[PDB]
Amino acid sequence: NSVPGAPNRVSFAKLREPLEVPGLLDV
Amino acid sequence: CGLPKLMALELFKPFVMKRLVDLNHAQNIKSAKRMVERQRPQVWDVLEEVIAEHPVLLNRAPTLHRLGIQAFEPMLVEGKAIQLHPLVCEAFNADFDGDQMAVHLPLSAEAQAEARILMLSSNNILSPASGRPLAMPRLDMVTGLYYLTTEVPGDTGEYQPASGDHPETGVYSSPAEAIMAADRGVLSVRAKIKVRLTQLRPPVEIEAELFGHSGWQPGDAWMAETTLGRVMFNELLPLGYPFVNKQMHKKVQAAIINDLAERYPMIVVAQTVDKLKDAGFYWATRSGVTVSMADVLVPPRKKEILDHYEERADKVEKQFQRGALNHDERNEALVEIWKEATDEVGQALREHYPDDNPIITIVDSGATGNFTQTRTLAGMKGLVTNPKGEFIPRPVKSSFREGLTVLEYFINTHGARKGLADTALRTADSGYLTRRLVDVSQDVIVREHDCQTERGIVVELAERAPDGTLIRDPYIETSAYARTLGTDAVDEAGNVIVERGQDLGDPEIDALLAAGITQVKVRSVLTCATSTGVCATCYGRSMATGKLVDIGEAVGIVAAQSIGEPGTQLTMRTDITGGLPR
Amino acid sequence: THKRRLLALGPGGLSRERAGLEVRDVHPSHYGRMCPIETPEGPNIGLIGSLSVYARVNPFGFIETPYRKVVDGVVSDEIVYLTADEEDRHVVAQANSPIDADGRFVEPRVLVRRKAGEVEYVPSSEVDYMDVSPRQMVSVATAMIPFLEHDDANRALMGANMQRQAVPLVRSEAPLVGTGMELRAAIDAGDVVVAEESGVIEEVSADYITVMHDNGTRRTYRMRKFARSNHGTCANQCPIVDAGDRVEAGQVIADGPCTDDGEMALGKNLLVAIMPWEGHNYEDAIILSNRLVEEDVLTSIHIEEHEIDARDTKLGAEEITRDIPNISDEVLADLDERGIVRIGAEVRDGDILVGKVTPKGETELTPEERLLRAIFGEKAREVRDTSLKVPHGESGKVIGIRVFSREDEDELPAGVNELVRVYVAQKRKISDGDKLAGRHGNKGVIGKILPVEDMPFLADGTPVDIILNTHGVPRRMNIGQILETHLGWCAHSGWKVDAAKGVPDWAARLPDELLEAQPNAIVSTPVFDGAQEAELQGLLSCTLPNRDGDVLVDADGKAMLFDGRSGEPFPYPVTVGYMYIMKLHHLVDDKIHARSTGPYSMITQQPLGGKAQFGGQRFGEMECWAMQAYGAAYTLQELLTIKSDDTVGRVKVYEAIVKGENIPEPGIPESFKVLLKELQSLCLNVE
Amino acid sequence: GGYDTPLGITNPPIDELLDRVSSKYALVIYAAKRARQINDYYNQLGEGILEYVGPLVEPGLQEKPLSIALREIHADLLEHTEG
Amino acid sequence: QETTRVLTDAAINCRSDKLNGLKENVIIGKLIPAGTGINRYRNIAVQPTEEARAAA
Amino acid sequence: MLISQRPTLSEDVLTDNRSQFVIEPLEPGFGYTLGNSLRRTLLSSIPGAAVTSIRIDGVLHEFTTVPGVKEDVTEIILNLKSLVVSSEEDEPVTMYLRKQGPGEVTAGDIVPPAGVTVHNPGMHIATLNDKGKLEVELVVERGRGYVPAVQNRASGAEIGRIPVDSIYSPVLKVTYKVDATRVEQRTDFDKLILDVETKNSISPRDALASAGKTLVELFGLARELNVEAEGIEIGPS
Amino acid sequence: LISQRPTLSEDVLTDNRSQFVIEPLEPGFGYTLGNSLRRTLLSSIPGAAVTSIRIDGVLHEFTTVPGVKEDVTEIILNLKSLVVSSEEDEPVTMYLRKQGPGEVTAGDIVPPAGVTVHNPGMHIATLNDKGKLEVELVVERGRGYVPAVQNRASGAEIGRIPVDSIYSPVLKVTYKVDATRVEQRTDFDKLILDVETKNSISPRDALASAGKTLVELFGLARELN
Amino acid sequence: DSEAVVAVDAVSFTLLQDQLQSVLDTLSEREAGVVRLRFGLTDGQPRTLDEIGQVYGVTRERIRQIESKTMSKLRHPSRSQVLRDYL
Amino acid sequence: EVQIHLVREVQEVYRAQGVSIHDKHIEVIVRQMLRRVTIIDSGSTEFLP
Ligand SMILES: [Mg+2]
Ligand SMILES: [Zn+2]
Repeated sequence: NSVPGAPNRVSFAKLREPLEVPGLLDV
Repeated sequence: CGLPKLMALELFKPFVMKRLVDLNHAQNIKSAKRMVERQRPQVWDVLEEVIAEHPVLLNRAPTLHRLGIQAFEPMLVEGKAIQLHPLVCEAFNADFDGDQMAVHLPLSAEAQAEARILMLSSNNILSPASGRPLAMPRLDMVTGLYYLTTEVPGDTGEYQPASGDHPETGVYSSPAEAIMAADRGVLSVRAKIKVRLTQLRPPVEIEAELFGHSGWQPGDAWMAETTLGRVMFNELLPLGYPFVNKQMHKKVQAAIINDLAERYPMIVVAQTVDKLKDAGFYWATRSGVTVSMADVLVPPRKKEILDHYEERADKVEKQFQRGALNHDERNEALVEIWKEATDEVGQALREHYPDDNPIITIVDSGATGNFTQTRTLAGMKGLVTNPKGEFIPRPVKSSFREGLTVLEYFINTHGARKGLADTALRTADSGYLTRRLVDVSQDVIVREHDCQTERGIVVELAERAPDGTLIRDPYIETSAYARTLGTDAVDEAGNVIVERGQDLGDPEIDALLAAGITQVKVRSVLTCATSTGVCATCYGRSMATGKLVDIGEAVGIVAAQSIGEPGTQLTMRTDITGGLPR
Repeated sequence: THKRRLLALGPGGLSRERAGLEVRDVHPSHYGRMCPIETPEGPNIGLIGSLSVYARVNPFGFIETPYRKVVDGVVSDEIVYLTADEEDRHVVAQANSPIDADGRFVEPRVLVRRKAGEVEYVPSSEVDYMDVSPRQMVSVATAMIPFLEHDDANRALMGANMQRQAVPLVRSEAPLVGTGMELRAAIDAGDVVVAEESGVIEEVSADYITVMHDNGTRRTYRMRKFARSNHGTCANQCPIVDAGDRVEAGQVIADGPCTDDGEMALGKNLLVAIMPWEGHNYEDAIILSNRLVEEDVLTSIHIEEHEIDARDTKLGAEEITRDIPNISDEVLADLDERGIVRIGAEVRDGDILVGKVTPKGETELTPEERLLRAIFGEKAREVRDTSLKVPHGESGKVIGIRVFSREDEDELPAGVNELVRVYVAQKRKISDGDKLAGRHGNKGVIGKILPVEDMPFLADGTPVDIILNTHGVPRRMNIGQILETHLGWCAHSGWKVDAAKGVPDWAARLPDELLEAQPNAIVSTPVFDGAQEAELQGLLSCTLPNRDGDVLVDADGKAMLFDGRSGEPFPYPVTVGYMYIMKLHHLVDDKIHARSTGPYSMITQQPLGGKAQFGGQRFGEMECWAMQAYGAAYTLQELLTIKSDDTVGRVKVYEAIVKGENIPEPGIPESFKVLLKELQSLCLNVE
Repeated sequence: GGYDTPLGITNPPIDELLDRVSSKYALVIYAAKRARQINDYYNQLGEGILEYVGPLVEPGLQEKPLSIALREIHADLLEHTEG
Repeated sequence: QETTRVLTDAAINCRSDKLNGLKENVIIGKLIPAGTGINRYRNIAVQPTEEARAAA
Repeated sequence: MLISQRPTLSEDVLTDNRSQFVIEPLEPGFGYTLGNSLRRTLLSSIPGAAVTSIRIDGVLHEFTTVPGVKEDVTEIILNLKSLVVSSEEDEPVTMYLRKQGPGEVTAGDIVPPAGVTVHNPGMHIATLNDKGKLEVELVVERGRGYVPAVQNRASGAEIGRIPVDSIYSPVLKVTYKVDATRVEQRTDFDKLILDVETKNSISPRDALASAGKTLVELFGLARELNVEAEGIEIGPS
Repeated sequence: LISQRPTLSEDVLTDNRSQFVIEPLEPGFGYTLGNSLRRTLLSSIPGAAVTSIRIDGVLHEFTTVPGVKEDVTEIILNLKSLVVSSEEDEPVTMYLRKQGPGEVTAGDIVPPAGVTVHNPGMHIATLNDKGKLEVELVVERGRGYVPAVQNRASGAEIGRIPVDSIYSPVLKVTYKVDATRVEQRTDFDKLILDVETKNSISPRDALASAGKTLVELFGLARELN
Repeated sequence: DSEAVVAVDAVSFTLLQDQLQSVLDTLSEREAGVVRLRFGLTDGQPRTLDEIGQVYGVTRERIRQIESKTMSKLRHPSRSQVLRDYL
Repeated sequence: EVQIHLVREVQEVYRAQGVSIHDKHIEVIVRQMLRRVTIIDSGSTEFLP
């Protein structure tokens, strides 16, 4: 889930990526 | 052409101000301007009174060629978008993804007459370039007419000579009776039936066999084993036009409109093309053309082809790897291998698809696209170019319905961005070439009707064969057609076929190839003798009329626009330049 | 995506006039460090790019990229960021590779990326770096495209561009089928109020959420109600939490402009049909139902600002006041006692917003004007009205009026007394001409808003909402929209794959808790770990009936669409389904324009340009060549003399049109006299 | 005579017009000078009678003078000379 | 093209324009000498065939 | 609720059995709501009569030709199918035509019993040659719409019960379209351009009146549910 | 041949929706007949919706109300979902007042004589302690759809907010025919029409008004003579 | 360019001149002459009452009487209805 | 032979794209190319060689 108020959006993902998406305004 | 009223009220404001003063809706024109700028509801009726029979010039920027400005009689349409006829979209090269078209306005009597006579849309059907029609049906209505005129064997309520306990039960006494049997669920639209037409002109074969001497059709009757749909389609075409009894490919529709524009007056071509658009749309909805993922079928033997060409590839890879052939040789061998694989995959796909598949229907009718887009949809993407231009020897082996992988997408993006930036730069360069050509050839205007010269070039015009046959040259219609004969045409000390100064269209070329002489010395603007511009007999028939050119035409700008207009559609290559910089 | 954007043209960067086409091209050191899909589509292709999802910047300015190092077939979790040279040192494999969750690539011959960009099947030992994920090559705005791996790169480019041009509607429903990159991209965009510390909501409103932190302290998150954005759109923020809920550190607490329960939502989900309907959806045109207009499905709010100042002059100072010379009283009903209109007044085009007059001076009067003033007793009225009028084609309510005064001790520029801004807002419903687009570059204007009756309806009587075109799908090579449509119908009606005779074959690769799903459940196919067309095919066979025992959409994906217009059924079943489409920011009211007579330019006497002024369309050189190629000499003479520059001829044309006379003979244009004076000033005797 | 009935701006048919003149430019200046003469007649109608004559064919309810000019051409009612 | 270089050697040679091209008459606002601007068409007299004037 | 604009109706007589009807103006968009119903009521609802089975001697099983005559069997069939005859007898009456010697057969060579009346006696059907002889026993009945060929419910030994299609409808070809009259002030009002072509049994305006009668009875069905319900009133005329 | 005059029999399925089955028609007629009744039913049934509202604390449409959770345009979108049957063509005005904490339902509207709100279970808005909601609603008759009738053309004041209205008591209409089309040529459609209403009028009333409109229009084609 | 001609004020002023000339032609010869010479319609330089009486042979006071009478006459709505809308 | 060569040479490009331009649209340009002549002998009249 990784975000405490997320709507449950059931995913078709077959993989499992370890690195979560960074803080996109970090640049 | 449509017009938003909130824009036509601001175009025609002085005309509507004079008109609403004259109806005493306002005392002076100051109160008329107040009435317009507060849009009181008299002014819409006055604007409807004012607009009628007063054409407006429509331009889609950029104006690549002569048919980029066309005049239209406006009619008021609600909303805020310029409603545009669906047939002039090819002439403007306008799609509807947000294109904006400027609207100008003629004021003078001379300007309104020029927009009514010269620049009206119905008087501009053919190309200025090669005389093929630009008001020909296209993407949607072509599929409509193709579905409407195709013929399905084993359809519903066909004609079968079912002698034995009953007659054939496929004949129909009238197209009206066939229409009733089609509206009830008995006749399909495309079943082969034997109707009895009394109001259509037969083809030349049956007309000769039945009447020959006088085949006037409003009276008499005949029978015609066609579909219903070809009868319903031939009712659009005019009365003197013979029956067609074909399947309306886009080539056949172009040939029909070409002949019909060559023979019949311009108003008949405009009305018939309008009727063709309406029937084409109405039979494009009912055709059932949809795209589903079940309608995209990957070929079932794709794994066999890709496995065999993988086994073909790895031997080349092994011979390069342990050192038989070098890097350039193995890249050339792999390029050859995967080109063979791509052609094999596309061949398996084309034999696999049934002909009622909507994708192959859209492809094969001539509506849009070619077969390579289908081969990239299902089948194989093939080889992808590098940023340098060389082919990646991997290549993409996946079809878009099966969905690419990450690296295959990253390879494909090279060629896509390359081609897109090439399109941008090519559009700019074609603008430059068109401008420079127009600035050169602006002096050439037709000034004399005839220079009465005697020189002229010779055209090849269907060279011979080893069997002695006069095989037709492929590029006659761009070279020999619509040129006035500078000399005569006699054969074997016989009679003269075509005399000097004939327009040399289709039937004179037919007589020429029948009599069997190839080269004719035709007149040209290269050998014209008038100093201030070319003559008119040397220029020959202007393509955009069908008739001989006038004594005031500006043929230089027409020629330069026709050269530099399709430069946007010029691929670069597959050193010697072979694209637009050639 | 306007931040995190790479630009390539500036001071010391390459200008367009010196732009080489080699720099336009991507090449395989962009993988992970830039996005080959997303770039501007005009003449600035390839110059302006965008950062990837996982990219990072070194302290020297080089662009990192995270990779999982693999030690001898054991894919580790030491996620080592790598720059381009160090990526060229080693070899890099791909994340979509068979892994047993113990390292241990199942296939020995693995796809891999060499240094120069080569793709080889190296044996599975020399591989020393794996990708962190798929979709690492892609940007943020492209990662929100579903079924990306089925589109061509041109149409994915257009989808990624036109996903950045949606306007925020008034309802903003979350998409049915999406990717994973909506929630994270919204909570990182900053336009969602996020609860900093966990606690219980003390009080909601429309203006504030006062949270209560677990240790004593409270905190009020003030909203941002109806703010005007930089391009004139809505910026509402309604709260989504209730008066007694608990929030956690990082919970979405307030949906911003284009959000719904936190995740991104640029458009609405719409029932689509892919048949060519009666020529109105010809050449990318889209027809719509009237249900969108009636139910306010597509309705943006557009907030426009108007402002005028009051500065001093040599004749005194300008005066914002209710009294306007030579004006009536029905236009002075909107105004209050001291100028500006009241909040809430609906204005039209050409109405007074700020009554503001200037001292004019003393001019001599024409004798006709003098004797009319003598007749009607009116004085000279020495002040000249130049008030702020709301210009043409703009209307709607008045949200708020912010007035700044020199007397109120504000920071105005020098010599300006009263600065006053007026925010006019309207509710732009959908209309024909408005640009619409899905998420795959399948754009197009609205052809005709049909009434809801004569629109093709299913056997259920549900009318479809929009009708697309068939011929736009194959020859553009994006059947990503068709796969999204089929998956939209599946996620809309819901499914339950019957695992009673065991789990079926296609569902085995499919994860759990997706074999059954409730109707209108949102799903997410990510970009390259996608939906697998075989599994989608198996899904569409096994959806559940609507309300009765009625399966509208068969296994292929096509329903038996009745016709709304005539009424007979269409003789072939037609692909229908649910689709996500956005309202683009190229609406008609910003784009329409007309001018009969407006302003004129200064040096040369040409009409002006652009919708901000009146202006006329540029009748450029290519239009002139077309008019010459027709042979129309007279119309070209009109267009180049007595509609632009024959300065006596303009008022002669206006007078002759109004009086009903013939259009007079044109004269010499003014721009030619300007050229003549320039050549004379260059010491060239031009007689 | 198989052409359908024209409507609006395409009446009279331009191919029935173009048998009267040589080329379509002559047709344009023909119609334009007749329209200027007709509009002059409408402006010299209220004042005293002068040399400007027309319209010969019956005008419409509220017709443009250019349309009356073109219908007068189609009626074979004017003569002209070129330059 | 080369608006400087074309202009100066025209000014040296005192070369007189003749106003008979096509880009010239577009510039100076005269009618172009092509299509409906040549004197074969621009001097058309239109007279109503007095038998038709006998009808009115 | 009042209609706020009364729709009119005005014909346009092209020929004696072909008239173009317009109805204007209509509420958006009512032109398709009533025009398609009016087309189908024009076709499949007006009771007329036609031929259904033809008994012709000489032809027993060889359905190709008839001895002595010029035209074959199928031409006589598709000529006889286009034979307008009006009938009041609800049961299927039987008719005869007979001719000896060579010469053309008109439609007036038929002789009807009481009640049945042919509307085009001067219509050519066949041509007799070489002192040929014709004897076609017709079966004329009245029906509605357009039935297809009714299969042989009788025995095979009734060999001249070979069937034809029976175009019962007095109208023949009904086409129509809508328009967009005065979209500015009236906000897109529709104009319905009907175009009816009949055989010369009845007039097109009689066809339209009879179809209006059957349609208004068919909708008086739905009106007779809650007669005191607020509909839309046209008003006076 | 066959005359056997068609009939309209009723079949109530639920409260608001009911099936009307018509038989036996001519062949190839049932689709056209059901479509004509559907196109009339879905468009031209007169009803009533709230035309314009008036909230005291606001001056225009794009603001907030102090205390309530939603804002004024969300309350507009919620009130657009209402369903209310007026009886007289004059515009009556209902009222809605609510103070204190509690979600505002549609049942809290007090209607005057004639009108009646047909579902109390609509979430109009929701409130709290400092919230106070008072709003007038003008309910007017009409047919079809109207857009926002402007505040400029009407002579109303600043506080008046105009709403769109959808005067349409019908909700969802379809049909499915039973084409017999037997080989004995005793062929007939059997149209099963299906009306769903939005709990305002009964479907009997919906079909009766559709039949009244079509009988009124088709007699015009019966009155050329 | 605000200094340029508004190009509807020119035709408005010409129409105002025509309407004003019509309304002045409703008057008599002495009245229209006195009005035109009082406001300077003929030359742009409005001569005063003594010069007007000098060209009319009468007193300046008689001219003031005539000017008062004509300004009374012009203030009637019968002349004012087609001139009020020009401001 | 140059204009016969050059017309073939341009039309070799447009036929490769399958685009039809009629040759009289190209022959007008090549007519405008070959207008002038160089000067090798002034004779006695004003032409700088
Ligand atoms: Mg486009
Ligand atoms: Zn010549």
